[PDB]
Amino acid sequence: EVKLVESGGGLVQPGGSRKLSCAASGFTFSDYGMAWVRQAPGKGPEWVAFISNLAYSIYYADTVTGRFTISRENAKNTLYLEMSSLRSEDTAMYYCARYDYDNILDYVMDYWGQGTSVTVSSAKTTPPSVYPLAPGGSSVTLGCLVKGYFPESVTVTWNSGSLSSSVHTFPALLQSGLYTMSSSVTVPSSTWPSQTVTCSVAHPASSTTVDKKLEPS
Amino acid sequence: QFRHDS
Amino acid sequence: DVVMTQTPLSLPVSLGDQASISCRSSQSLVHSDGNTYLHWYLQKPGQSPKLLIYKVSNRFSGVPDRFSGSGSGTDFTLKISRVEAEDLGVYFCSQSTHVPPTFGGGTKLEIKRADAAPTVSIFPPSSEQLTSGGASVVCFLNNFYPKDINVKWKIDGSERQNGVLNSWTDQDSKDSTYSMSSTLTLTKDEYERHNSYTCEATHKTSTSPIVKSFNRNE
Repeated sequence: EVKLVESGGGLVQPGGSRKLSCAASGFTFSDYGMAWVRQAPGKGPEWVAFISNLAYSIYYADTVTGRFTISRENAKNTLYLEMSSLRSEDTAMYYCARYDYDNILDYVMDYWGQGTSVTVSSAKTTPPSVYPLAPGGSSVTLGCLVKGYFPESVTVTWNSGSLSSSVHTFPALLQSGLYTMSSSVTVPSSTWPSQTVTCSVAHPASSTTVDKKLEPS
Repeated sequence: QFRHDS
Repeated sequence: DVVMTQTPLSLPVSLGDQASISCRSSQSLVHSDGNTYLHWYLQKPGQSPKLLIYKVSNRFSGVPDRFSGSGSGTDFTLKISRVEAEDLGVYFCSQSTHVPPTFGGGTKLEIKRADAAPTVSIFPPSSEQLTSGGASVVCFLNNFYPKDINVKWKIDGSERQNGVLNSWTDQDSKDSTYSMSSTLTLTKDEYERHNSYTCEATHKTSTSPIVKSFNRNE
C-alpha cells in the first residue's frame, strides 16, 4: 500500500529554519508529482508547494515563495522541504502528499502522510500558575485555572484520578504568548466541602506539579 | 493542475 | 485564487440518517481538458485528510457505497446516505482545476441529541492571582445541546468584550453534549474599579438568559 512518512518538524524561533523530509514507499516514486500541504489549528488545509515527478516543474503558494525550497531525490524515494525565515504564521501540521495522474496532468492529492508538526514561537518554557476555582444546589461545580504556560502539554488530575467522569478539560488557548486552559469537576454537595477535592496539575516540560486544594470561600 | 513529466 | 465555500459550517445528524454538504467555487471548475477537478476529503481527529471522492463523483479506493458526490460548474454536493459513527469528522472540498489548488473551510459532521440547557457556574479570581496582579473571572457552561450559545460578560451592568477568551470542548462521546469555558481576564487594578460581575448565557432552551453573578465586595 502507498505510505508517506514525514519528519523534521520541531519548535524554532522566528527567523529560524527547518528541513522536512518525507519518505515514500509502495509506489514507483519517480512516476508521481508530490506536494507539501500545511494545516494550522482549526483551519482547513493549505497547499504549500509542488514538484513534478522528474522535477521539471516546481510551484509555490504565495505565502511561502522566496522562503521555502521543495526538492526530491528519486533514488532515495524522499521528498524535501527546506524552510527559512520562519514566522509564527508558519506554525502548522505539515503534510507530504502524492499527486495522482492519468495522462499529462497531476490532478488530485490522493495519499497523505500523518504530518510533521512545526511550531514557530519565541516563548520560553514557563510553568503554569494554578488557580483554584471555588464558589465564592444538589451538585457543586469546581475548577482549576491553568494559566500562562508553554509548551502545551499539561495534565489536570482530580483526587488522584478517582474523580474523572464528572470532569471537563477545556482546550488550551494562546494569549500573551502563552497557553491557558481550565478543568471543571462536578460533585454532589454532600461530598464537598464535606470531603476534600484537589486538582493536580502536571507540566512535564517545566518539571512542575502543583496540587491545589479547593477551599470554600 | 500541474504538468506531469512523461 | 479560487475560493471554495462550504455550508454548513457545522452539520448535526442522527446516525442512520442522510447528511448533505454543499460546496461552491468562485470560478468554474471545468478544466480545458473537460474534467471537473473537484474533490472531497474527510479528516478525523488527530489524522490527516483522506480522499473520499475525486472528480465530482468517483469514490476513492475503499470508500464505502454510502458516499456520493454530484454537481456541476460551481455548485457541488456530497451525500452520505446513512451516516455511521466512523463518518463523524471534518469534510473538506477541494479544487485542482486552477493553480493554486485550494480547500474549503470545512464542515464538521456531528451528532444530534435532545436539547439540554447549560449548567452555568461563575468563579471570582483567587487571592493568589490577585497577588500576582491579575484577575480572571471564570464561567463554566457545561453539558448543553445544541452547540450554539452566546455568552455575554457584564461588569456593573455594562457589557465587556476585551479580555474574554472562550473555549469549547468537543462533542462528548457519552452524552453528545457540549461544554464551554468563558474567562474574563483583567488586571488587578481594573478588577478593583468595579463590583458587579455577571456571566450571561442565551441558549435556545430558553427565551430567558441564564444569569450568574457575584459582587466583588462579597
